Amino acid sequence: GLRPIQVMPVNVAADSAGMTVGTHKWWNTSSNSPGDALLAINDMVKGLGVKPDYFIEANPWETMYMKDVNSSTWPALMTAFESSNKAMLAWMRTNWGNPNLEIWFQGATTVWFGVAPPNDLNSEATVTVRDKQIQMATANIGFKLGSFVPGSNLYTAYRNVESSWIYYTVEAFHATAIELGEALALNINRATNPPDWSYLRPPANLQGRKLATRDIKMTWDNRAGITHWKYANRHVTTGAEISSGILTSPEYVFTLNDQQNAYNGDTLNMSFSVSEYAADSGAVGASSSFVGVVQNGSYMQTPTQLKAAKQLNGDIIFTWVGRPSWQHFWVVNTSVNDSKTVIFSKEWSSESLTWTVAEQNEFYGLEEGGATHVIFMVSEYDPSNGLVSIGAQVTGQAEQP
Amino acid sequence: DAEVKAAKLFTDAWVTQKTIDEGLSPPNGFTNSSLDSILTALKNNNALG
Amino acid sequence: LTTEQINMTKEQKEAQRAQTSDTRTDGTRVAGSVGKQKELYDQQITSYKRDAEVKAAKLFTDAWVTQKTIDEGLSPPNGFTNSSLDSILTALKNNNALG
Amino acid sequence: LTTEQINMTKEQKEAQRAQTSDTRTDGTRVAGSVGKQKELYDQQITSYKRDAEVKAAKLFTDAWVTQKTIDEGLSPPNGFTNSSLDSILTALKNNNALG
Repeated sequence: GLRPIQVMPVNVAADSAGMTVGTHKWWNTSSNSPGDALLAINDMVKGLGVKPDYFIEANPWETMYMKDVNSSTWPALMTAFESSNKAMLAWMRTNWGNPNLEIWFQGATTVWFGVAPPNDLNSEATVTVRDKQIQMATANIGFKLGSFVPGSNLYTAYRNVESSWIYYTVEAFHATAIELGEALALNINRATNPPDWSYLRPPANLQGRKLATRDIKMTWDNRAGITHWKYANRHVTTGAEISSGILTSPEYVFTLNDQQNAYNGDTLNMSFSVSEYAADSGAVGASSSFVGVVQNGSYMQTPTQLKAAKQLNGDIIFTWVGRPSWQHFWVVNTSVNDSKTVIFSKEWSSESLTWTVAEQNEFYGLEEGGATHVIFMVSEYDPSNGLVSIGAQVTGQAEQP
Repeated sequence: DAEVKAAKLFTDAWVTQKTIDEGLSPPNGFTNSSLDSILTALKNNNALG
Repeated sequence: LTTEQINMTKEQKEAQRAQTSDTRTDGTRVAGSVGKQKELYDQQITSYKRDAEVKAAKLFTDAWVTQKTIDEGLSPPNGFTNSSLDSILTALKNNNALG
Repeated sequence: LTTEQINMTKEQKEAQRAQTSDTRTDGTRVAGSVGKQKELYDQQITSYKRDAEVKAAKLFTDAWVTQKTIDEGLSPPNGFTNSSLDSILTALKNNNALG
């Protein structure tokens, strides 16, 4: 309700400054005192003539600093972040003359890289910072949560550069300012009701396995209360997005046909990202990205000379040649009426396997003669690690006796 | 159109084997059941039935 | 009417910008008729490259079939095995909505 | 309206600059419709050169198959061996998304 002239904002930002670490020091950790960056502006603040009323904090440089360092130092920085902010608030609570000076926090932001970019490691790092300022604004007096940048979990809200997306858009600041200004005037704190994507968390682990077939399957652990996930598969080198969607199961498969569309052949490298998706509201949380080389057992030897023979009685015997010193072969059997139903999948310790006609009639529901066409796959197996080498496939009919 | 003409070479190399090596088991994709799905689709696609 | 001609001039500028540039004035990628036309060229370019490979492979496979019919008993290449053809056959049914 | 015509004149200049030059006024490479058109010519030029080679090779391989059918027992060239054909067969499946 006040006049627009009666409100006067000022700029006190310092380039890449941090209360604990940064190019410009805002607070001193050796002894509790303002840093050189903060000491360079305290003179003009006192000479302004009006005591400060609201202090706005947007994004400490510690979030960018923790991107490179190991995760073991992350809890250490959080302790220093809390101590410095509490000490800084008490210093200017009395020096600047405002007995009810308040600090308002703005939600932390992540970093992207490229066109249709996957979220960088800052997504896993800013969450700790994000899950740090919330309790400072709801379990403590003196610190408040101002607002969040709209579309923070979305890459489009930043869009400031073609690669290494860091800064925001022109409309992002205006969108943030109107929400931030409303909280200041109405004294409403955002820490009471964090947004939906705040509760969503990135998956703990993300890795890919190449099966006996040249396809690659992505695996990540499930979370209680989560039923959907959103994935994003992109080109390894050019970075162009390949496929994306919503997954109701915490697994994804990269078939051979898709690989032969993006490239001229199947590849071992992969750049994959996935995040938990809330189907009730459509909110998207932090995304975990996996790049490099998928898990594989290419150091092993593939089986060779796969032949299938049907005997006079009716049973089918499968034979192959391989490495006797590594006599461990995982065998997968598939039906012919549908090419996806598994007959059996077991570890084998011989170069030959017999499929008795008794169970052939059992699986297909037949009464006599067994199966004539059988889908068979054998691959050298490693009991120590569980890795599966590229196996040789013999499919369908067996040779007549 | 590029895929079908490419597949011509592979199936050509098989039919020449069948006529000279009679007794070779045809692939499961050429079985009686497999062709039925294609035949039913063609009648439905072209409003033949 | 002068105000209306402002919008037409801006739109005709985008049509000119469609050439020599893949992004509009605001920065978004062109996706209209010109954008669809470019995609057709990309498919045609790949088609021409793919068409040269298949006809080149005709000579090599021709030299093999003539050997098989006169030198019966020669072992066919693993690429012509029963299992190898199954992947191609399954793809064709799925690609052409046959199944 | 005069201000709007400034942008159109600049954009039409780029279309003119697309000819006789591969870079715009600012120096970036042209990538629009004209840029895509040039790439199609490059593929076609290679296609014409490649098409002349394959038909020329037809005569040489024709003179060999006629020898094999009448002089059975002649050893086929190493380029027609079982191992040599496998690389071609694997490429065709990967190029056409058959596998």
